[PDB]
Amino acid sequence: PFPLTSMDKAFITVLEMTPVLGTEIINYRDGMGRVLAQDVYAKDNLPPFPASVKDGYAVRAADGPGDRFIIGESQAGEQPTQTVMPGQVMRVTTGAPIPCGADAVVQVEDTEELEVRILVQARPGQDIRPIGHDIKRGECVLAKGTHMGPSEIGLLATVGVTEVEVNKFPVVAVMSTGNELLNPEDDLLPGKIRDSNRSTLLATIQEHGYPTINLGIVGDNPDDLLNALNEGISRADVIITSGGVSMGEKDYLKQVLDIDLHAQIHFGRVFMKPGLPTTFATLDIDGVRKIIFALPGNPVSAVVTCNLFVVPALRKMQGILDPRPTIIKARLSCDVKLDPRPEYHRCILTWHHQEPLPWAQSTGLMSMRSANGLLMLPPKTEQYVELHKGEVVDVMVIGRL
Amino acid sequence: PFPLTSMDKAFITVLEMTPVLGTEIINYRDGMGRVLAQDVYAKDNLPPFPASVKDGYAVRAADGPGDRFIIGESQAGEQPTQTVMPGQVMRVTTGAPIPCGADAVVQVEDTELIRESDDGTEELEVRILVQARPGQDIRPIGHDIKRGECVLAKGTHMGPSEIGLLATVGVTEVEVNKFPVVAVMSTGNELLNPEDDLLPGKIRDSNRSTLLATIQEHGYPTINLGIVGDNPDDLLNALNEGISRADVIITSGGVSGEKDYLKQVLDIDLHAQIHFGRVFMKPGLPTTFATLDIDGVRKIIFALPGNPVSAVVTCNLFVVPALRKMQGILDPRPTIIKARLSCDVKLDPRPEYHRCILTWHHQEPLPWAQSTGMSSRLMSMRSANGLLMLPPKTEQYVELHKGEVVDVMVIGRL
Amino acid sequence: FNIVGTTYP
Amino acid sequence: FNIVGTTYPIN
Repeated sequence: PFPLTSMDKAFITVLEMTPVLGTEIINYRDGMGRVLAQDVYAKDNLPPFPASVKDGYAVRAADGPGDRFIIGESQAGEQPTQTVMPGQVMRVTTGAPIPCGADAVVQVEDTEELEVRILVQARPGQDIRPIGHDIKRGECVLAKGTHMGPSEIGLLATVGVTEVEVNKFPVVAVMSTGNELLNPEDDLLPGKIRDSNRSTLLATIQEHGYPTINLGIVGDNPDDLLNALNEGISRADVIITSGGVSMGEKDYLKQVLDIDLHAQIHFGRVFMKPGLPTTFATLDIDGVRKIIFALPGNPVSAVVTCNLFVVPALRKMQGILDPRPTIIKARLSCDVKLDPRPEYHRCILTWHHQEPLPWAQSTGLMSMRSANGLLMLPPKTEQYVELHKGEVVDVMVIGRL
Repeated sequence: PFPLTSMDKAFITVLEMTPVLGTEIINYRDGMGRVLAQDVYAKDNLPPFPASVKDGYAVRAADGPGDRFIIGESQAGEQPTQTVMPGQVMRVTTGAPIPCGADAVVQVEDTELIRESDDGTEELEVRILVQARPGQDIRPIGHDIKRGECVLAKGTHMGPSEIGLLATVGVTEVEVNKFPVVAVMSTGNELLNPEDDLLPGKIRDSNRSTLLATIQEHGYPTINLGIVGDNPDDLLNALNEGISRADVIITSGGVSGEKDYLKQVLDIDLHAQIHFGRVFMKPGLPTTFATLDIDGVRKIIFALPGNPVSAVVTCNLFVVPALRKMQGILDPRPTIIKARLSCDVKLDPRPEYHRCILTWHHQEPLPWAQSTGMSSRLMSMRSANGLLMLPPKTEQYVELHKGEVVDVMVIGRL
Repeated sequence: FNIVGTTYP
Repeated sequence: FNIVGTTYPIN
């Protein structure tokens, strides 16, 4: 039917064929996870005024250690009105401006109040942030392509840039196909099981913070597939389906993608385990490219494939420059024979006491802890028939460490 | 004023004094990140019926290899109505039940068609190469999940698979620990909102957005109390509002002689209890942690330093772990990983913490930790991944050199 | 970067 | 578990 594709090729194909979404203007407070489509320039210095590091006294460094008159305090929110003559100091708190005449700050611990003995040995500039110390006016504080987190949002806040142009987030629609599926809420009936993949996939893509659309269970037949796919297509950038048959002519999905939607199917089988029966297609509608994944019904396959193919694609749609996952070295916790197909196991990563590498414990097992990574086993070869506990292996990170 | 606390002690104190929140009933689809307050039992077998692994044919293993009649196909989502007698098979696909009479399944690829009707071209006959051991390529009833067994235990911190498991076993309502509601304010007469243009002696309030975003990253609900004036009246109002609306109240900034209106309001007006007010660390020495027991409920209060780097560092060292405990996680302590120092650095006498970026270079076992130092300046297309945990100065470690193995705390989903 | 599992010599 | 970071020599 469809040729077996190498795992290397399936993955490359998915990234090339996946488009980058366009951009839109958002409020900084919604920047979490967004990629900047612009440079961001600072329009003021930070600090705008010379600012004390310590709670203490602003002093002249020519006056060395000695007894000094305290002329006043520098208030936090205000421009200092007095000026510092030799033999004088002004009380300062952290982040307060330095008055004219002072070139250094001395802590309280190296010492209304009239007079202060100053123990000193202070060098000019000491414990002061000069104007533009942290941020210089007009300089690029964040560059195009930057993938923002809480600090980046803080930076936008700092420099006054409360509206910013970022790539869009993919809207992702998910359905389950199969005549054997009932909703989780239903009681079992003869020959039938509950639909688990829909919830697992929606939760997975939710973890990355993209908006989703639940199309529900869909019957395994041309009429019902074409309706859901069309609805998915008009409402979403990505349409994901789980389950459905692919023996002979009952592959109503691949049949509907090709005949009815005139989509283009880049691969329909991939030499991997689990998830051999995976399909990836694109459909060019009105110049926009929508992307379509048909993952296998097997629940382990669904979550594995979603992570190997879908998330990277969504990361690209979202404007990330390298949407490929982080692969880390880890030490194998349990012996295992190799399959001829490259295999992928949901595993838990633990960094044990003082040990440089984390241990990857395959689930294949009642951990209190959600699966942390995908153990990437290699394919069988004559020099690697099996792998033993302790051996260094590649683990792909799939959620919070 | 307040004694210098050891970083070890400040952290231990924060976890001990932090309460675990109570529980509530939620829909499975909202389980992401929630910890289960109950065991979950499976009320059906999975699969409920014997199920084929392969696309192929259900056969009798006594028949052995040979020519067989195809009586029909086993449909997905139906109970099979036919039964297999010697010299017979039924076509199967992967999801499908096994009919009575068959004890094994054979792949399409270990067979070869003999006859087809060609009156609609259904298959009539199959040559079955191969002999199959009984049980071969079948998931018997309860293979994956056995009826009545505990599928998820109390204390389990759920992710997408766990939600899928709840979906699988039909348990759509579940009791989980509550999420902490976290209120955030900034104090300072120098602060203006981000939206305002600068004025003499004033700067924009950055910590409020940074903290709210940080707590948001972990998925707890937050409450923005805004900028608050550095004085008893204005503090007592915001704290009270924070206290009535939230489990955690976080404040950034404010001064610490007698102008420490915050510590003064916590003690005198709210009769809170202040467990520490200074900690021997860098950044973030001026950090304060308190609890307040109101109507049996314990609220917790953090006063982090105004310095923007301190705020985010302290939030990650103290606040997040506390929030993780409130939400019911059994070990709320952060993941610390070994990494290799990318850039030379002198040590402070205080244990120091640097926002750093973690990179795993292809086929190198340890990741490299590249310190940002620093408010801007050091520009990476990539958000800070961890906290480089530098040790304190000693005579044998005045500085650290590129390549040395150091501890990095992971902060935020990569 | 490679998406197929690798052994460490 | 150590909240303050460490190093230790290997010579």
